[PDB]
Amino acid sequence: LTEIEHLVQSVCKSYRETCQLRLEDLLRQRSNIFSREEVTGYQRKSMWEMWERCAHHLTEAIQYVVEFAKRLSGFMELCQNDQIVLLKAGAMEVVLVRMCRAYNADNRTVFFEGKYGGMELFRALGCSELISSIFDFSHSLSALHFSEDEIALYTALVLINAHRPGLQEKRKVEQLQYNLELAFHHHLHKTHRQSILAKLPPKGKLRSLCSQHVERLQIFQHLHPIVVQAAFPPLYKELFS
Ligand SMILES: O=C(O)c1ccc(/N=C/c2c(-c3c(Cl)cccc3C(F)(F)F)noc2-c2cc[nH]c2)cc1
Ligand SMILES: CC(C)CCC[C@@H](C)[C@H]1CC[C@H]2[C@@H]3CC=C4C[C@@H](O)CC[C@]4(C)[C@H]3CC[C@]12C
Repeated sequence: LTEIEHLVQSVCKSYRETCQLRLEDLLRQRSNIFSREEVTGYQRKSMWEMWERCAHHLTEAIQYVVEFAKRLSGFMELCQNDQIVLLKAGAMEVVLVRMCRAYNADNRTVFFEGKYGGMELFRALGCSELISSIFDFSHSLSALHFSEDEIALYTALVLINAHRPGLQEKRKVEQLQYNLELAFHHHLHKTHRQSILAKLPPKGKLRSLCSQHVERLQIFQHLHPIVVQAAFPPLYKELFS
């Protein structure tokens, strides 16, 4: 079988082994919705407690994306500088895409600490506009009904982007990007799903939402810093130190 068919299978496998939550569990858990009393309990928590809970959930989600990246064929053969450039620019963009699997467009809820709740759950953070933008982005993606394999291949391409400023081996990243682009396009053709290509987000949209999100995380980290065991210490030290 072709190099390309093996690449499709290796990306989909890496995604399945690092997807964090199973699509089947997320879909079954949709009727499990926070009560009005439970929502008020979250809204009454301090900004610093809600920050600690959200920062830790986001850090864990990032570490699943680092492991995904480390299993992509060719990623570990890039020099360490380029691994960090791609993960710094891309890992949180991948988390914001992965969110659509945990999002219910019928009631605008996300899976958070065991149940589905609306953006009002997060009232204590004082970030309603940013959180509203994140919910709207997931709402956009949800209308594609991405397959597990589509989201594996799309998120691989979010990370493997030869236009990220600061790459030292831009040609080696182009070669991996071209192969992943061919794998995605090959797979959409094979499954009669080329129709999603015209519906994917404007590329600057993900970058611009993500830059606002990370800027806000960096401000909270500065006021009330959390600490975690780095999966990728060189990357951690770039973001945290
Ligand atoms: O090695 C590891 O395990 C590891 C774990 C997490 C890392 N960064 C996470 C963050 C955060 C963030 C979060 Cl999630 C919570 C609190 C504070 C921050 C802060 F802003 F301070 F960085 N924000 O953006 C990213 C990011 C990562 C890649 N691109 C953007 C980096 C390495
Ligand atoms: C701006 C900062 C301070 C607050 C952000 C609040 C909201 C939007 C955050 C807090 C915790 C986050 C979740 C943490 C973990 C996961 C699992 C991952 O597989 C998909 C994304 C998902 C489901 C995140 C979606 C966004 C999320 C719900």
